Amino acid sequence: TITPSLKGFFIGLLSGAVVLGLTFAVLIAISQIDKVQRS
Amino acid sequence: MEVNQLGLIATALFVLVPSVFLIILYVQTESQQ
Amino acid sequence: METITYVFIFACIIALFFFAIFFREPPRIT
Amino acid sequence: SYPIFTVRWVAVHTLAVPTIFFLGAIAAMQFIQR
Amino acid sequence: GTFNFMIVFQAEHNILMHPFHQLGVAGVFGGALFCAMHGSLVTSSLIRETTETESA
Amino acid sequence: ISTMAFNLNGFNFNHSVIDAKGNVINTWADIINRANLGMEVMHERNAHNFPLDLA
Amino acid sequence: ARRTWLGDILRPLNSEYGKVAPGWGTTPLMAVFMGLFLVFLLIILEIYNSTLILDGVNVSWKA
Amino acid sequence: TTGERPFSDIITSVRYWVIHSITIPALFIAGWLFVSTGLAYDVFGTPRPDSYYAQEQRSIPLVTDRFEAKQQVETFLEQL
Amino acid sequence: METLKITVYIVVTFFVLLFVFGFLSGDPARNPKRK
Amino acid sequence: EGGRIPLWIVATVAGMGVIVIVGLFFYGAYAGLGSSL
Amino acid sequence: ERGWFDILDDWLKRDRFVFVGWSGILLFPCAYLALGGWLTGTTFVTSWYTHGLASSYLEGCNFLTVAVSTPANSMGHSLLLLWGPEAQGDFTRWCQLGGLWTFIALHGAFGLIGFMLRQFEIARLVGVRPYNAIAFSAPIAVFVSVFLIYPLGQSSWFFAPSFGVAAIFRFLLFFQGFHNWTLNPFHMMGVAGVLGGALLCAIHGATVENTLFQDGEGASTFRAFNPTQAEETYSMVTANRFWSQIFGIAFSNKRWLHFFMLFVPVTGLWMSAIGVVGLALNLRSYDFISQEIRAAEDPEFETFYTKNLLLNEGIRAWMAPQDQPHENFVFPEEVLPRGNAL
Amino acid sequence: GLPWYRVHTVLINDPGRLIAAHLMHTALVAGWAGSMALYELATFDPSDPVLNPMWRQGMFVLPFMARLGVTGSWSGWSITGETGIDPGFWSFEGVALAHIVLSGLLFLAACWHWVYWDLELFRDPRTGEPALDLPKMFGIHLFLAGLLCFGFGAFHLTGLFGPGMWVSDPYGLTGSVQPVAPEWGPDGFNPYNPGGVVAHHIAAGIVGIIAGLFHILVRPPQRLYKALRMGNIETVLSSSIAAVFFAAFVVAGTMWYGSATTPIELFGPTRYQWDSSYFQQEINRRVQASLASGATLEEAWSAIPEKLAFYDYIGNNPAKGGLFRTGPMNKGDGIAQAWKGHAVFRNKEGEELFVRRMPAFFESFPVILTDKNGVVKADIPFRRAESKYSFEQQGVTVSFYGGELNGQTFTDPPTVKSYARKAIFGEIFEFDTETLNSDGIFRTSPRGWFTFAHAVFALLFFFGHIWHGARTLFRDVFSGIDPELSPEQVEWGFYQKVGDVTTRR
Amino acid sequence: EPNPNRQPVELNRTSLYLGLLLILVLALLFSSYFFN
Amino acid sequence: VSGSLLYGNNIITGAVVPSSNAIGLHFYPIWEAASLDEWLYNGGPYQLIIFHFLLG
Ligand code: CLA
Ligand code: CLA
Ligand code: CLA
Ligand code: CLA
Ligand SMILES: C=Cc1c(C)c2cc3nc(c4c5[nH]c(cc6nc(cc1[nH]2)C(C)=C6CC)c(C)c5C(=O)[C@@H]4C(=O)OC)[C@@H](CCC(=O)OC/C=C(\C)CCC[C@H](C)CCC[C@H](C)CCCC(C)C)[C@@H]3C
Ligand SMILES: CCCCCCCCCCCCCCCC(=O)OC[C@H](COP(=O)(O)OC[C@@H](O)CO)OC(=O)CCCCCCCCCCCCCCC
Ligand SMILES: CC1=C(/C=C/C(C)=C/C=C/C(C)=C/C=C/C=C(C)/C=C/C=C(C)/C=C/C2=C(C)CCCC2(C)C)C(C)(C)CCC1
Ligand SMILES: CC1=C(/C=C/C(C)=C/C=C/C(C)=C/C=C/C=C(C)/C=C/C=C(C)/C=C/C2=C(C)CCCC2(C)C)C(C)(C)CCC1
Ligand SMILES: CCCCCCCCCCCCO[C@@H]1O[C@H](CO)[C@@H](O[C@H]2O[C@H](CO)[C@@H](O)[C@H](O)[C@H]2O)[C@H](O)[C@H]1O
Ligand code: OEX
Ligand SMILES: [Cl-]
Ligand SMILES: [Mg+2]
Repeated sequence: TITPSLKGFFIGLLSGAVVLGLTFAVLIAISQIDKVQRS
Repeated sequence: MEVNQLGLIATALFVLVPSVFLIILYVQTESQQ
Repeated sequence: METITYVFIFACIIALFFFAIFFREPPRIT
Repeated sequence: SYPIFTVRWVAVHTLAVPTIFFLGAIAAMQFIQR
Repeated sequence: GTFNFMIVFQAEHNILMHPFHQLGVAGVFGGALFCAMHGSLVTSSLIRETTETESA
Repeated sequence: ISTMAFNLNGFNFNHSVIDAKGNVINTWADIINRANLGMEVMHERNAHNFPLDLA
Repeated sequence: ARRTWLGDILRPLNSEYGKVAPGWGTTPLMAVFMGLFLVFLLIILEIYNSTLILDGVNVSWKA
Repeated sequence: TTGERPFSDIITSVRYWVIHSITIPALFIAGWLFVSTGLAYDVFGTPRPDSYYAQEQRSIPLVTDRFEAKQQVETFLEQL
Repeated sequence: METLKITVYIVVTFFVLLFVFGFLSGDPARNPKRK
Repeated sequence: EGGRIPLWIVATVAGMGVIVIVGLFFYGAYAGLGSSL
Repeated sequence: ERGWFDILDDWLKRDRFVFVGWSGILLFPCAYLALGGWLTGTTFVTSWYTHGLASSYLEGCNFLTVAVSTPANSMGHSLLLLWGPEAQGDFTRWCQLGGLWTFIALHGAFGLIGFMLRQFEIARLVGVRPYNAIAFSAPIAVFVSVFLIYPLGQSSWFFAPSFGVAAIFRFLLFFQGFHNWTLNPFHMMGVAGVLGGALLCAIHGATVENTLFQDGEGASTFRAFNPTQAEETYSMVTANRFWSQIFGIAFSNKRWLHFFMLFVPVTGLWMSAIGVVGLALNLRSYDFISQEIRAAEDPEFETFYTKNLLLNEGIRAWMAPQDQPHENFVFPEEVLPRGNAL
Repeated sequence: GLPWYRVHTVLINDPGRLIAAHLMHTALVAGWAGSMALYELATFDPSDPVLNPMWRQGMFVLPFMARLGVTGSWSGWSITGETGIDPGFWSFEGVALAHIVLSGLLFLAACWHWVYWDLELFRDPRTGEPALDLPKMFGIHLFLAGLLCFGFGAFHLTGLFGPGMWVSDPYGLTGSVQPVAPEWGPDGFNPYNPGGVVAHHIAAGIVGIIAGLFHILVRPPQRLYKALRMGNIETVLSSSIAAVFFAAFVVAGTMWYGSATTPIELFGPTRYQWDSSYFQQEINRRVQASLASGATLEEAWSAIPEKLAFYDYIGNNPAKGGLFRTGPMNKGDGIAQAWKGHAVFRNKEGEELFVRRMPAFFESFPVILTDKNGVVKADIPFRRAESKYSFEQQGVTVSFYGGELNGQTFTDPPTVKSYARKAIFGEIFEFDTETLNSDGIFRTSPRGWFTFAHAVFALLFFFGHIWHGARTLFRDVFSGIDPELSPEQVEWGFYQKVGDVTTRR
Repeated sequence: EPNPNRQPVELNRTSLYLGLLLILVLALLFSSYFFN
Repeated sequence: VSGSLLYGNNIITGAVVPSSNAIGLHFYPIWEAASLDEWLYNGGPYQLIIFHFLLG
């Protein structure tokens, strides 16, 4: 079965993936839009 | 005072082993050209 | 034995002070 | 042409904003009586 | 004896809760910290003047 | 050390926090106090005859 | 340098010093195994810690 | 320098003070009300001066059970 | 004890007089620049 | 924009702010909760 | 077209007021949460349910007495995650159970990792040797030995230091009474490294300031230095003569000097961490057996060592009931150790 | 010349002499193991696994031999208390001799590799410079490690071709080496389940075989090669040190908390078992079941094994020791001879009273006796003038059930007080304090010493990791920074991206 | 013969004095614990 | 209180012990004592040491 703590484990795991996924999506986006000039 | 019987040998080797190591290295540095 | 040992180490340190001061490697400006 | 949104601006506000809120909360606490 | 003096002093004066002792701790913890910081920063930036088989 | 020599001492927040009835609510300052008490009552264990250690 | 029977036999195993696959090669796949290993370590930690408690898994000398 | 506007330019400008003479007081007052309305107590579960003890107990509501500590607190709170 | 006392009083007086007279002997002038 | 509000005034006013709020906290050490009374 | 990784690298490593870097992704959130968790707990959160103490400005504590306190002993070494089996997602209960303790300790640990990665990252970009990162291993060894290893050896997180000024003082005095930590030679080496470091800091700053070359007309001498100048701003030769004549020895090599300044306080902190690993296990320098044998057989034999043990015995008996509330100690007045009168 | 702290750097470019130094180190470590086992065998008393087991006697390597199936001596005894056993070659003594012989062969091999250092095998065929292909070496070694790991799990631990491993009941009373089957369900990840250890080695072994083949056949990406400096042997030192500190921490933790690989009959009980009164609870269970089925108190206490009672004693708790209190636990409290029996205290009214036990934190502890509801009823006062609860005032007595003192009752207040002082430590034993000139002061067990040394070494290996990592990544500036380092690269304003000259303003 | 990886080793006078001071001082510190 | 090595101390426990509380702040040079034996009993060495040290 899925104990309440295994369900909690999945929730922590999803939450962490979201925080990381969002952090990297945003920084990637910002980096694409806001580029360094090599002139 | 009922001290530990190995305290003397332990202290003596603790001083002598590294000290002699350093002395060896120092003297052979002085004897270089 | 213990007292002799503690005094012996101390005496060695005082001797080391004398050599480190008066038989130092002289600072050389050149 | 000085920008306003910068990493520095964000850094300043992540600290300054809560700080002022907290200072107001702690000012209030000085009037609490048992 | 020094530890004895320290423990009695805490009993009789609450030295840990005295701001001047607290300044003292900031002084020695901070002196140690800046000691390591300065040593490390100057050491970080030594000009290359020696080969790999010699002390810098 | 030179001003505690004349017994101006560290902060004393012993029993500073009190509830609505007047029960004492301990803080970490009260726990320091308990430790200090242990040092106090034990030090120089045959030297005090009267109840306050005034020096 | 000295040749030997066993050195001649092993020679090919110490012959590709410096050899690399182009660019990022298998990096992404390595990342997936790293991610999986991280989750594995988190699981076995959380079990020992009693933060993740599983049916039939009694973390005690009594199992 | 690194391209951001100097702080000294910013905080001596009228625009900065027009914005911040609103945002600074507003945040202060909001923090004040967080305490004055009693909401701080309930978000964080901090006892009010009248809720450390029931009227006749002198026993602290110490948590003693890892996995139903949540319920022990619940029960300690119902018993005030 | 009375002899120990006198001896130490004389010793101390001697070094103190060296210190006082020594510092009175043109001390500002004993530096490497302006004198 | 600019340098309209001189830095010395900003400094003096903000410094006085800090003194007032810290002074208030010292007041509270002697009244209400934490006062020992 | 360059790759996304390289584009992100550019942006992470832009020269800005606050450098970010790849290290910034770990550092900033963990540091901000550790610091914000401490400010939140000390301002608003109690320790009534874990310790039976008030611990926040809200309850009436001051800056000296506030803390984020450790969890109750019955929590053991639970990670105490918000979504874990103790709090089960309830923020309010989590706070009451000491969840902010583990929150601050674990985010603080990851943040220290991120800070030292920052030290390596910046050193590499600017082109310097990473000695500052290496020196920072000392603060790490201290944080890890004291906040993590020590409680992991003990019954629970309860006996870790709580994050507060008075709480830490309590941690000092506990260590004296229970562990006799002043007697421990790994602590003693720590003290020598910290006081020796502070000595070096003071003596080196003072020496340079008092052997400066006159490089300006100002009576205030700070202006007479330019960062890009090639020449030493103070006289090593004169400093060396001074100390040789005053103290008997002196530095003559400036590289050795500055290395030694790293070595002394870093080595001292590392020694202190090793002692606390021992204390995790109650593996103390508590006693000298020979002293105890003599003192037990000879009731006229007294030393400062035997005196301090009487103090420790007082600390343990008088503090334990309130400091260890899970033990339910009741020590009748008649059993308490006391000297005469007091 | 080289400073003292860099002498071994002469090996960085000399694979053959590196191998020789490695062989010398291996010979030393294997010679230590042999020497250590022989010393232990020369001092170990095998006559009493119940009250004088290995972990009371300061034995450190003996438990490791036992854990994997070496339990007998050529002189006829086994660690479980058997007589007349034939262990074959692989007795404790055979294991020590094997390690000595190995040490010698490894020393000889070191000599050959030191003298014949300049083997063509260590030269890059293209440049004739010394060169090791570290990526492929990694795959070869990982493949080998996987094979051994798999075989250890599949053959040794299962008993299929090997002896198994030590296992016991939950109270550490009937431990023995047994074949153990792998656990393939989620309980395999329970540190206390031995079948997990078997499954670990089978599965992780197969994984190592696969990754090993991977690492033999697929070259590293240029990107990883450059970033981790895979041409620099010092990178391998750095990552290897990291792995080793990780592993040192894990073995410290499982030693301190207990697991299927740190059994109590080999390393002693844990501190947590005292904390949770683990043994006391089982003792009291067995006594109440005895009582419920008809037994007298004497009979019920007399049915408790001495071994179980001995675990319920603080002198076997590993958190009671001292850093300079050296030697076996027997040097402190003595060599345990026998259980005195279970002490029941009663006041004049005949109510049962319970001595408050010493927690591990306390070097000394007062004597306080409570009734079954925790109310104080008697104590040993410090100040006498206002004493209310003394043993004399409350008429305290002590009666013993089980053990040597079974059926006896003591009423003389000094005697009852002496037994109450022992009761703070749990169950009461008789000790021989003469044979070793025991001093009366508690020492830790091999569980505590192991744990200490591994936690310290793990922490110190963190510094090693940082140091060598730093040396790897900053090799170009090891002797100092570029003398003509551009002021623009370190000043602000000039480059848009820190440390990239192509981003100039 | 001739291994080209050989290097001379050194320890200057000052280093000798520093090392001897370290050793002696550690011994003076630790000896009390060894005698116990 | 025993302070010296020959009277049962080690380096960690040893000390030169402060002068007697019966003396208080009174000046107790060697020549105030009836004998060296008395001087030692009452902690005379502490005062000689600390006064010469602070001056030096
Ligand atoms: C770099 C940033 C960083 C780091 C290193 C951490 C680290 C930590 N946090 Mg913090 N946190 C952060 C940022 C960070 N946090 C931010 C920005 C917030 C605000 C949103 C928080 C808010 C927060 C809270 C409120 C809490 C923590 C807690 C924790 C701890 C446990 C985290 C955990 O178990 O995740 C597990 C998750 C991962 C390890 C992510 C793994 C992703 C892998 C690589 C891929 C797997 C994805 C998977 C396939 C998804 C599908 C699942 C499916 C089966 C359902 C740990 C100390 C807890 C703690 O401190 O308790 C005391 C806690 O209660 N964090
Ligand atoms: C002369 C007296 C003296 C001196 C110099 C020392 C010196 C020391 N003591 Mg000892 N101590 C003393 C007397 C003394 N002690 C006595 C009489 C006792 C009674 C027994 C103690 C009891 C004691 C204990 C119980 C402990 C010490 C420890 C230490 C070490 C602390 C190291 C450090 O800086 O930690 C400070 C903490 C760190 C370096 C961790 C990292 C911190 C990060 C970098 C901070 C980041 C902050 C961040 C930016 C946010 C700030 C926000 C702001 C709002 C606050 C050090 C060697 C500790 C030790 O041995 O550690 C292993 C320790 O646990 N001592
Ligand atoms: C991890 C290694 C380890 C562990 C856990 C043990 C554990 C044990 N051994 Mg073994 N042993 C070891 C390695 C180990 N041994 C080695 C390498 C040898 C060969 C020397 C031995 C030889 C040995 C003998 C001969 C005996 C044992 C015995 C024991 C038991 C008692 C231990 C004791 O009293 O320690 C005491 C520990 C200390 C006093 C702590 C030492 C701390 C040092 C001095 C710190 C030095 C600090 C340094 C100078 C500072 C540098 C500072 C600088 C950087 C500035 C115990 C089961 C005893 C016995 O019971 O066996 C049956 C016994 O007779 N062992
Ligand atoms: C596998 C582990 C390992 C290996 C193979 C190395 C190898 C090396 N180290 Mg690293 N190191 C490690 C772990 C390791 N280290 C750890 C754990 C630390 C922190 C303690 C360090 C800290 C370190 C520093 C700070 C330095 C090195 C340096 C070096 C190089 C020269 C060493 C030398 O000539 O010493 C010569 C040593 C001596 C002549 C005497 C040392 C005596 C020690 C101090 C006490 C007695 C040791 C005792 C026998 C140990 C028993 C083993 C123990 C594990 C139980 C060499 C490549 C040096 C380097 O980088 O040069 C460029 C250097 O400066 N190491
Ligand atoms: C109490 C003692 C003490 C403090 C407070 C401290 C603080 C600091 N040291 C730093 C650096 C250093 N310290 C060094 C050596 C030392 N540092 C020492 C002792 C200390 N050092 C000592 C004795 C040494 C000698 C070895 C070096 C060599 C450096 C640096 O290079 C670095 C620096 O730049 O200094 C100028 C800075 C690290 C910045 C950081 O990590 O931001 C990021 C913040 C993070 C990751 C959050 C940490 C969270 C902490 C771990 C837990 C929670 C803390 C709560 C918020 C507050 C609790 C407060 C109560 C306890 C009262 C910071 C100012
Ligand atoms: C008692 C202490 C004595 C200090 C000794 C003097 C030198 C050291 C100065 C101490 C600190 C004060 C600063 C100088 C004070 C000074 O000289 O003033 C000048 C300086 C810049 O002023 P300007 O008006 O010239 O602004 C120019 C720049 O902003 C770029 O255009 O002001 C600041 O730095 C503002 C500080 C707030 C910035 C906070 C932002 C949040 C940053 C978060 C930090 C994370 C970094 C760590 C990584 C985790
Ligand atoms: C925890 C948590 C979290 C977080 C939070 C945060 C992040 C917070 C922050 C917060 C903050 C961030 C706050 C702040 C505050 C501040 C303050 C309160 C300040 C005060 C100050 C003062 C008082 C000052 C004083 C002084 C000094 C210092 C010196 C000079 C002089 C004077 C005296 C002026 C989350 C949600 C994620 C999740 C869950 C949990
Ligand atoms: C040649 C040969 C042989 C023989 C061999 C032999 C006889 C060997 C032996 C070997 C051995 C017999 C070895 C030993 C080793 C040892 C060691 C290697 C040790 C070490 C130690 C250490 C390292 C220590 C440390 C310490 C201390 C001291 C204190 C405390 C802390 C510590 C732990 C750190 C034969 C016939 C087979 C044949 C072939 C040839
Ligand atoms: C240059 C200075 C060097 C100083 C060296 C001095 C050594 C020569 C003088 C020897 C005098 C010591 O004499 C000392 O006398 C008293 C008798 O009342 C003894 O009596 C003592 O015995 C034990 C010894 O462990 C002590 O712990 C105790 O406090 C004390 O009663 C000392 O054990 C003895 O050693
Ligand atoms: O002398 Mn040394 O210590 Ca100053 O208080 Mn009173 O006196 Mn005694 O008691 Mn507490
Ligand atoms: Cl005292
Ligand atoms: Mg108030």
